[PDB]
Amino acid sequence: SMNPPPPETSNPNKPKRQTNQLQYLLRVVLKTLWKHQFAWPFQQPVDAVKLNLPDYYKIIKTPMDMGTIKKRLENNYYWNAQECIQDFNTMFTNCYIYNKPGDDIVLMAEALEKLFLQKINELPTEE
Ligand SMILES: CC(=O)Nc1c(F)cc(C(=O)N[C@H]2CC[C@H](O)CC2)cc1O[C@@H](C)c1ccccc1
Repeated sequence: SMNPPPPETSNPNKPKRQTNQLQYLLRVVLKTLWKHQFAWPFQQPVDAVKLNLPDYYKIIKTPMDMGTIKKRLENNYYWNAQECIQDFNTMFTNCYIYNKPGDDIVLMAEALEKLFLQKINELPTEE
């Protein structure tokens, strides 16, 4: 069994900025989800080897996780808030695509996604 390389968190070629919205996505959104009792399965890329999910990276071709998002935000990797919001939405969607309703991992994704939606609802206007 083999894991793919993780998503890119560094790329000098890539245009990037700090925006007040991306600052909010780190200080408020990432921080809120990261500290949650259900955060731990999402704090690093899915280890399909250790979890014995040999089909995971046959089904999930756009993997994403909060470990990757944390590194992208800390490295100021993003151009805009929408790129980062897409990463969160990819993470949740992947969980729902691979797993089935009522699975513990899905209940955990649903709890995190509720908070995500509550926080992004108050994403500030761009400065
Ligand atoms: C980020 C993510 O989603 N990870 C993750 C996953 F993709 C799949 C499974 C998993 O075992 N799915 C099975 C459900 C039942 C089906 O019949 C067969 C597949 C577990 C996962 O997380 C572990 C740490 C976990 C394990 C237990 C509780 C919470 C998290």
